[PDB]
Amino acid sequence: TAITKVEREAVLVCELPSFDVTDVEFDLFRARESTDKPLDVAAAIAYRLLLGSGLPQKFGCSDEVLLNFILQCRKKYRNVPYHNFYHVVDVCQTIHTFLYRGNVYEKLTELECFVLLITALVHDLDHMGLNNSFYLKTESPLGILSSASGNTSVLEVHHCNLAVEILSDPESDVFGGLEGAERTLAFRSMIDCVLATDMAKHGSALEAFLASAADQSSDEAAFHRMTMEIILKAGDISNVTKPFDISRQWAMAVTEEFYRQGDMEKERGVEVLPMFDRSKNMELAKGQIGFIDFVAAPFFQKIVDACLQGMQWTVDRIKSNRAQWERVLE
Ligand SMILES: COc1ccc(C(=O)Nc2c(Cl)cncc2Cl)cc1OC1CCCC1
Ligand SMILES: [Mg+2]
Ligand SMILES: [Zn+2]
Repeated sequence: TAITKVEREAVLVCELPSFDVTDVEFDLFRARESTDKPLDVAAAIAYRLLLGSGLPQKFGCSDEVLLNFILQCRKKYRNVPYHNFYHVVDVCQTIHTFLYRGNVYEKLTELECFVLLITALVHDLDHMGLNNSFYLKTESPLGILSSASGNTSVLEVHHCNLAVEILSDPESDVFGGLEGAERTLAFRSMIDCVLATDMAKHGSALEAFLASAADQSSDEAAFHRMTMEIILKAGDISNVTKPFDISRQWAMAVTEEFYRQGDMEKERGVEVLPMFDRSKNMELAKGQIGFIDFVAAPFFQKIVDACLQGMQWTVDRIKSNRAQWERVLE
């Protein structure tokens, strides 16, 4: 279904006064509250980020095709508490800061940077607020296909299907100005990156990045592809790297989405992990401190020390946020 001029214009009128979408302290929550059309403000933010990068122009992507693409993506996000359009616009904004404030763009081609910013916006398409384990536990029809065809990444394959669908329309094909090996690389790297966001692949992903970083000269292509995967993963788990009040609001949203999954599991009589169990009754800080200690702090420290020195602020902020969660526990 084609994007209309009227849908484009409602995005184009958002001027985002008092916001700098390129800054590491940018507050998407404040942006959403700033008007009564937060879906338009979010789309404008994505649009300004992509155009501001100078990348779509270089790869033959018109302003209009870019905006159509952003709006086709937006239509395929659901009204779930966390994995909605605001999460992927956030991931897009965050990756922009890693590339340009954290100087990770130096490690990548311009095309790879363009693909990363585009891929941020597709990477969770039509998320329903249930994780891969739910579909597997319940033998949902919606994930029988995945296991039957040799992959457990039910959601991520689904996101890729839909990204390909959006891009198949010339009106929203942001890769339509590419040809040959470049067009092929855009699609392949986009899909590799989305598939790599499955946290069941987190450990192997991180360890494959660290290996290629320790020896970049031996296989440049591999290092480029792994750097893209790790930066999309970094954007995806970046909530704990933000100013505390922003970080706390993301944590509230993730937790509500998890609890809704847990409630559906109780309805089905299947297993509910404590992290998903509304009845255990919080507290927010305990879950955050745990996620920081066991997942997020070691991830950012390892990728920063290995390679990505310009992203040191992520480690600093994680440390800071952890201390604040400790104070909230009294
Ligand atoms: C804002 O705090 C969190 C942010 C993100 C995630 C998280 O697991 N995100 C994620 C998910 Cl849920 C699925 N695939 C990839 C990723 Cl990165 C998890 C977070 O904390 C959870 C909630 C209680 C402990 C873990
Ligand atoms: Mg995902
Ligand atoms: Zn995501």
